[PDB]
Amino acid sequence: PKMKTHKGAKKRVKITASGKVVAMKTGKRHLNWQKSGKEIRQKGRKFVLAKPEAERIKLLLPYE
Amino acid sequence: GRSTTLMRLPKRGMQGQVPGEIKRPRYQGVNLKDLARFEGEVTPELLVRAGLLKKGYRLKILGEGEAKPLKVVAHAFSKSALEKLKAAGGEPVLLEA
Amino acid sequence: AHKKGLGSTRNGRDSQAKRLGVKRYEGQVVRAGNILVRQRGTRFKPGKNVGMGRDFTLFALVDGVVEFQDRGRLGRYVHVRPLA
Amino acid sequence: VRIKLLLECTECKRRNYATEKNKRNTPNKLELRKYCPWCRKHTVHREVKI
RNA sequence: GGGCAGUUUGACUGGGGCGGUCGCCUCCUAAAAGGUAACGGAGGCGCCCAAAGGUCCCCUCAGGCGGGACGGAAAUCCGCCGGAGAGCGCAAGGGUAGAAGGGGGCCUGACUGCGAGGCCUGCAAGCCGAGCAGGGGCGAAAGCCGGGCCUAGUGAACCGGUGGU
RNA sequence: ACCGGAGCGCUGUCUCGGCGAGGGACCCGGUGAAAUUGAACUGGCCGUGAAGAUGCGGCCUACCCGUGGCAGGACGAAAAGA
RNA sequence: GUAAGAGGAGGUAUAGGGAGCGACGCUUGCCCGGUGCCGGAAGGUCAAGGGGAGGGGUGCAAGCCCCGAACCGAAGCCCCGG
RNA sequence: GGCGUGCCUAUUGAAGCAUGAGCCGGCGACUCACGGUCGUGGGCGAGCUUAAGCCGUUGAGGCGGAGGCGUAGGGAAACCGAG
RNA sequence: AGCCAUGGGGGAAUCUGGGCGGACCACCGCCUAAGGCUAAGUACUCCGGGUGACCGAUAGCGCACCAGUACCGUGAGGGAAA
RNA sequence: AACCUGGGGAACUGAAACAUCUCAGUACCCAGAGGAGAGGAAAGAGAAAUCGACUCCCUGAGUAGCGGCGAGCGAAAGGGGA
Repeated sequence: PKMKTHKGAKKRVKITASGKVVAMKTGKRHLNWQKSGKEIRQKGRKFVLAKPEAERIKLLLPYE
Repeated sequence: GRSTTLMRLPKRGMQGQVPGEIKRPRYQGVNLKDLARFEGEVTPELLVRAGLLKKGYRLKILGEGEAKPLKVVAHAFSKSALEKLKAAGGEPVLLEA
Repeated sequence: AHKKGLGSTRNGRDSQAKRLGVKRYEGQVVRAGNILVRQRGTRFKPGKNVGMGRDFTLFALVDGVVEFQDRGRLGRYVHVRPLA
Repeated sequence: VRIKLLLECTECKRRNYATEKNKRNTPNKLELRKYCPWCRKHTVHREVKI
């Protein structure tokens, strides 16, 4: 009984007030040196969509 | 099989510890177009006894709408909220003083 | 059945081939920023209000119409008529 | 790649940064050349650490 | 420390072992866009450069023949014909002098804060760029500069080191 | 009483089999079961078709039920391939 | 066997445990590289422990707590030979 | 006499010489509890609803606002706020 | 990385002793350990009653009936049929 | 018959494999107490100068966190009743 609500799920991503799961761009922790500041600047945020629906099912109980 | 799209990375910041987390007072937002609809005065318990707050620690006045004269009992204040209480309205603060 | 020797290989390889060519042909409207040609060389040199970048790409500079061009002793060209 | 080594550049008067690369075989010692700081305006930047 | 215990001890594969192979770049198959398979046909990357980078003034190669101390088919220059067949870092293909090549001066935009609108696309990635603000480098300027002729030179996340607010 | 090769005697092991005896098998009275079983009104040939046919086509053959007997087949039963 | 103890043994190196081949006869060569194994009062390296230079944090401060250097630190592996 | 390759399962494909059933009879296989997400029949509706429990009833309901969802979101945070 | 309890060693104070509010300290609050007892509120269902949009002799306790009986098994145990 | 306190205590399985993690301090072994147990008079709580024995139901809350930060594991204070 009672859903478990995923910790990682909330821990890295957010669904904006629209049922739209939005958070993180991937790939910067080992990049660098030959990295143009262009992409470090574009390593700001991301958006995500589609399977993020299932990702909305993940968080459940608290939403967040 | 892959990183179950788990390859997205965390940036929830601070996000947990072990001495629990800090209780430190939070603010409930109030839009003063909900002001004009209500009448008399406003107070913390009054909103918790209403349907527009309940134990949200404290209360921050804010919002848009029509400014109408009366008094509130506020815990926090937006710059904008100070302005509709410049149309003809009063406000106290923090209490216990 | 006799399975003795059998001459192996060292050949089979290709490329995650990106899709390259004239992305936007003529008579087509662009809002600037729309690339009209993804090429490797300069099979299509810049036209009027069309720009080029690091990967030899004719893209849009305005809101108008792609117009094709050829100039034997200068090459082939792709432009964008204004539409004011 | 490593053994040819990679490095970051640092300002003067305390901090300001960027992300570049080096090379040893050419008689190169203190890698020093211009850039821009986060705060203020144009400065040198000296070779540093990892 | 096999005396004993829990486990591990890949995958594709003209049946399995064996060997080859496992990702990324270029050209064929590839059928006049896109794309495409097969243990199909031929080769490459796991680097490099502080100048090989940005700019402004400037030059033009390969080659062949004609003449010459060494030289010698080939170092060198003299002269004539020669439009890209040379160099274009390293495989391939496209591209290239109305320059990318080659010379010098100057410099460090191998910027920061962004970024419309696109290529590509199962996701996540990767790839294109004016423009706007800063504050600069070059040029009198006009102007280009957010690395490199272009496509290989690469590694989500979790872990933690690092200087710092 | 273990595994090769040889010789001597002996012999239905063989040429190559023939006969005889009993206990079964066969008929009569009493008792009377098993695995298997999709349903059966179940023939050859030559073709066919998931490549091996009573059943599908083509032709030919075949009066209806048994009993003793023979194992080619029904990819025969048994063993959810060692 | 966790122990107490049990066997070994009321045996005592001509004895008890283990390993290899296997009556008797003729004979058992050559290599210590790796490995196992016998040995060595030096040494390389390494644990807790010991010591406390230098220091951090904190408080008026006295003080309290934390980090750890020189050298001292075993078996083990390496090392020297058999 | 005109005509006609059982059933299921399992297939690229079955009448198959794949598969399971001798025959009949009975039994035998998509539940529930909680939390979700969506659509729906409803009550209220800027709000909406109570959990345990108190009282009652013998097949009788009521009381109980503790607590939940709703009103603002943005940022990792302090914190600001239709930004 | 505290608090709570404890296995080896080190090894104290009686209220300027003290344990604690999550390393650590200043401070500020809280609590009196290292002795022992205590109903109720909760739980269970062999059992006594009531009740059921519970079953109807392959169902329902395994058994309505002469069942922990026949029978099987060394024994533990399995376990009906009517 | 079940339920209860304590001293012992797994493995399949979950992680799509397996060690950490998991099932789980569940199954079982034992010991003991009873209509009950155990618990129980704060060297506690928590931040308000707010609390006031232990236990049960609801709540907070799948929240605070724990975690190959994976599978997943899952508190106390506070509020309502007993």
